[PDB]
Amino acid sequence: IAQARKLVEQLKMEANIDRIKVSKAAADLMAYCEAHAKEDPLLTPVPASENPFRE
Amino acid sequence: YSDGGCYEQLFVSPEVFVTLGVISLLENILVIVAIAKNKNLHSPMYFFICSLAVADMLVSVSNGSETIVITLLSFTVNIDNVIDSVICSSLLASICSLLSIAVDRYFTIFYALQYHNIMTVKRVGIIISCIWAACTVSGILFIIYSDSSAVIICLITMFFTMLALMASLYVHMFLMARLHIKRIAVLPGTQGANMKGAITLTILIGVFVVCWAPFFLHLIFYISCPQNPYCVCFMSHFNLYLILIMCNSIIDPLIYALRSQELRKTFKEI
Amino acid sequence: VQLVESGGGLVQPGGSRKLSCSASGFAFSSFGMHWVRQAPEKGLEWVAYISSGSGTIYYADTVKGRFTISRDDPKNTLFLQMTSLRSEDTAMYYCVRSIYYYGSSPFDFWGQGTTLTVSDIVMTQATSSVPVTPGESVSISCRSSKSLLHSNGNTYLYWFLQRPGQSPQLLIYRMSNLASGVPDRFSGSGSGTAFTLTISRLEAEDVGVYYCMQHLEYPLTFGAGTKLEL
Amino acid sequence: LSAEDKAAVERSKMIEKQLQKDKQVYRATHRLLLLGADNSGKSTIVKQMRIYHTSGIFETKFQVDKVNFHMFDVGAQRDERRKWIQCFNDVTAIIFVVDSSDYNRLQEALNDFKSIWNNRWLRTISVILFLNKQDLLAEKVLAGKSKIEDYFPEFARYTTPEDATPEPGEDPRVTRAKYFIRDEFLRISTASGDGRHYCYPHFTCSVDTENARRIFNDCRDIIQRMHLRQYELL
Amino acid sequence: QVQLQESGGGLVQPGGSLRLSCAASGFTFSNYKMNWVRQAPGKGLEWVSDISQSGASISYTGSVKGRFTISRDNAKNTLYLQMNSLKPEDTAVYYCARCPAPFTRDCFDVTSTTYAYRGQGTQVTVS
Amino acid sequence: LDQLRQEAEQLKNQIRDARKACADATLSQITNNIDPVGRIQMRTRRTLRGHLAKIYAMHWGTDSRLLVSASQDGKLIIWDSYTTNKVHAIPLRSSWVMTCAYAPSGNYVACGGLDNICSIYNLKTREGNVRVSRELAGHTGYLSCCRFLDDNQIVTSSGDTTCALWDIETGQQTTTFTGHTGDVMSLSLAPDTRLFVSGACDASAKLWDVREGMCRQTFTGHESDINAICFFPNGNAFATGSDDATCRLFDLRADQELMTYSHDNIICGITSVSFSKSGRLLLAGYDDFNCNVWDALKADRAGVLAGHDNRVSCLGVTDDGMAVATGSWDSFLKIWNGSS
Repeated sequence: IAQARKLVEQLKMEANIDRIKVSKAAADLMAYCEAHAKEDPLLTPVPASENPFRE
Repeated sequence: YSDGGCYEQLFVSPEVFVTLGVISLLENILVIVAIAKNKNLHSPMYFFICSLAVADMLVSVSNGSETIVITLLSFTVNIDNVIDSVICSSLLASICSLLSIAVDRYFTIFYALQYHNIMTVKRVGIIISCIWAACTVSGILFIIYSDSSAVIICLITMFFTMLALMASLYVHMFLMARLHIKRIAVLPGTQGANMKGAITLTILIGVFVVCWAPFFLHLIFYISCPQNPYCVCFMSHFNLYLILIMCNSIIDPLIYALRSQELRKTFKEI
Repeated sequence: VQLVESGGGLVQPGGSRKLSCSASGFAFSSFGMHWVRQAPEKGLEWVAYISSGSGTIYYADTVKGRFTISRDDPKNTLFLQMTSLRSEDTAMYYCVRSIYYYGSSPFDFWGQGTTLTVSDIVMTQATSSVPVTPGESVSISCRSSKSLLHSNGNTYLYWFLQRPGQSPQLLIYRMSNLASGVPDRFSGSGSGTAFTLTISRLEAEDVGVYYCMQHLEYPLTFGAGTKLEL
Repeated sequence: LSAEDKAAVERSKMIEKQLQKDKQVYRATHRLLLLGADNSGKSTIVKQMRIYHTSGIFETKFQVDKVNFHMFDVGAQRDERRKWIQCFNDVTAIIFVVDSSDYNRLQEALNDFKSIWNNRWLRTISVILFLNKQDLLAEKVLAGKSKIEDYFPEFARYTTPEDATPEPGEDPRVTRAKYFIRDEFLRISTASGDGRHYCYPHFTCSVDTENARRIFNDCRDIIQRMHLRQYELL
Repeated sequence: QVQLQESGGGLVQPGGSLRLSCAASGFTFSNYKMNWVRQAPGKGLEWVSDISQSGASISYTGSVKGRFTISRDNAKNTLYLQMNSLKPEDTAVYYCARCPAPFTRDCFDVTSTTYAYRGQGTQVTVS
Repeated sequence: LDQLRQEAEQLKNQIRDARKACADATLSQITNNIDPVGRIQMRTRRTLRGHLAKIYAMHWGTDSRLLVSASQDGKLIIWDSYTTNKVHAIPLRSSWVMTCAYAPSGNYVACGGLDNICSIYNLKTREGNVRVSRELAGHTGYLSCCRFLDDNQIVTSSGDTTCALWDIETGQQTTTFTGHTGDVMSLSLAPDTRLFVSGACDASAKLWDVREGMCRQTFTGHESDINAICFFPNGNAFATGSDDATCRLFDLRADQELMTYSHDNIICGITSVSFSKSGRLLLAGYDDFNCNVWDALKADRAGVLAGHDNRVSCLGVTDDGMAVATGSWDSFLKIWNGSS
């Protein structure tokens, strides 16, 4: 009985969240990836003169 | 065997000797690099396979070198004094490596729960080094003091004792395999394991017998019947007996090393 | 953490004697121990070294033949067997612990030292004496012969402090790092041959002599020391 | 290679030396997982094997003929099992205890055995059955009040296996009852596995004193079969 | 969201018959082994049936071997339990359970006290 | 009591309606014109050896050079990745360790497992050895993940359907999170260290607030148990791996799933998930003996790190973004990197 009440209250608190459209979400993720792509060694391999693991 | 023509088996073009030796060298180098390059396989059995590969490679090199030297032919007694020793020590090495693998397997089976306690790595190196050192000592001591007609009789007995021991150990493994299959088969809910064991024993023992029996026979006939014309023909195929000895080292990896799937995949990477 | 040295006193020239270094309060086996000696009125000087496991022993040139270093891990004691002593061996002998891994702090504890009386990179500290008043910042310079910057990024310079009557204490290891309990006032920097140690705000308990040590390659060589008189 | 880096390499060599020295103890130790229900009786097996020979795991040390054995009974864990049973891969053998007197939970025990047997990670791990509480099963079958046909209809058309070895002075009915359950477990044991692992059944009571030797023998058999299959003699 | 609605209960006389359907949404039905789970009042939680993801392998508890039948329709995402000759010991709350992982042959926690991939239950009672 | 079930169904319908309303366009459609990443390949620079048994957990340091590892032989090893040296070897009291953590400051490491204890080990001592510092002892199930916030606060996850936030100095729970219905398997702290997520064997994940103690949102897209979870570098998204052979990307403000990473040839479950530094790559370890490099925007497979002989169980990408390290059940630990 208490489980049902707790679940109802949790769902009520989960229904009052100010969502945003998926388009803005995808735009933000895309923007972050394209802004930080230049500093990602696995995406853009570094020269061997700078890599810690082969020198 | 062949006998028939009582002429020496000189119908042996060094081209085939070179081909067989190169094949053996390639196969044994390939198996040794596969073993040493796969850190997951450092158990005693693979170290003994290491020693067998080294010994077989040395046998192939020695035989090919001696045949090439005689074909090309101070500069004679200084070469057919080391090529007649790395052809005697390497035989000891191969035989003792085979027996070592057999005994290692027997200890893993019949003393299973104590094999983990007793010997893992250090004693493996101790035994391998002792066997190789003693076989090099035997090869040297079969140049100095050699040709004494008592050195050659202390080599046929070694071969026959080792053959008997290997066959005894492997049949004794097959018997407990049969016991375990008897226990397994009596279960309510129920190739062939018996057939598989028979094939494995047949391949191993028969390869160690067929590819070595003529040679040591020759060696025996030597101090056995140096006058019988039938024995003369048996002598006259020493060049076929050595091609058999080299046919050993081209199928030893197939029946000892290649049979393990963990090592088999390591060949694919290389 | 404690180290106690015993076995000093008078000895006739040419004799022999053994020094003992009793350790307690830390894992003795995981530490490699050193021996640094100081003449009656001179600077510090390296003597010997035994690594963890006793697998690596180095000696100074002056004592490479007549001194032997050895340790007994189960009883937590470090030994130095002295033979054929001369008049140049009179000094106070220190027992110094050191541990080496990525990010460790070698030469971090110094024993109290025992007194014995018998009846190569060059580091120079041109500032023999510097007068300084409390509250003012003072800089102490040290100079090297070979460049101490190894190819792995480290610089391998150590700064030590010796109060008027105590054993040396570590301040800075590898030219920029700070010791465990040393205040944040002490900071150091350098280029690879020239080095500087700066005190932000001098206090009363910061007088003594300062030493610069290299750990780039054996043997280890100190400086002459800079005295800060109040 | 600086001097401090050489010293670091030396410390790493010493650490590797200690690691190798611990590898000996690891490969000389056999790990066993003890599984059972609440009425199984695994506690009395532990008590038998320990005086002789909110924590979430209990370790039990025993030694038979100078061979070290480690056993692990799971404690303060929930009833869901599919996530922490993966930690017990590469153990020597799983020890499974069943109460053979309670017919109601026998099907639940069979389902648990099936799940252990058919799990992807426990496919190379043998199971040592301990059909516990045979005295209760005897007392219940001889004093017939509960029919086994009510829970397993196939008991009607069942016969005692030929290779049965009854204890001296034992009723045929209790022998049939005690072998029916073993047959049910072995049917699951043999239906799958491809020969990589087997089940070793044993009938045990609460007064037996020879269970550690049974586990020792079964682990020996497991290692022997493994090495035989490796060498292709089996 | 993985959910399982089990419907088709109700009163029935001894010797009567019922049918239980389990509408399943959210977990690509055809990949999972499915079970039926029973809970008699005052008792634990029992397993009564099992069907593979193709319909070939079918198992039963034994107390209901000849009377119950379990089928499957991968197109409509339903699991069926044809109860035929009920007896008073069969009264319980019947649960349509799913097996934890796809493509597997082991079903571990279908009878656990709090198992996520199980229905709320249908009440089947016999006079 | 049935009115409670009716209310729950009504709120669930409202939540689903809101999710449908906010889903104006799929992520894939927007990312249609983005330049696809090439075929990323990595060449196993260092292989780290010395563990006697399986490896479940690894954690990098904040300096991207030191590295902790947990094995079921009862050892934690601190590695120097640049040199393959072994800095420390810490033997554990219990051999069934399932997670490890390396504190942000470097002074502590954590471990835990079937023994429900989470143990903090002091690394920088005036005595030279590594000692056990605390032993957190209030979980009624196995401990599957632990991540530090500071040197005094740690966050743990347990098979008991609950997470916790301990106070190391006191040794007492400060907040218990009690919303899940299954075994919590993974745990990921947000970059800002005020929120975190967990997946708990109920095909759901939950965002918690550390200060308060309540479930902010709940994400229910998966089909089976969730095994790994990790934050996008932004802090507004996170990816989840599961036992139904799929990875999915959830964004917090959209409160949905955005993209599912799957292939018909994969019938094995993910065991570890980590992101790259720019968020363009999503690395996921599988039970089919090797890892996979996904493109977190195009949802196209872009690499395979096939180097292991057993199950891949752990996966970490350094803070520097320079290396990725993989541990597996073959008692090894490989450090991968690219080549120009």
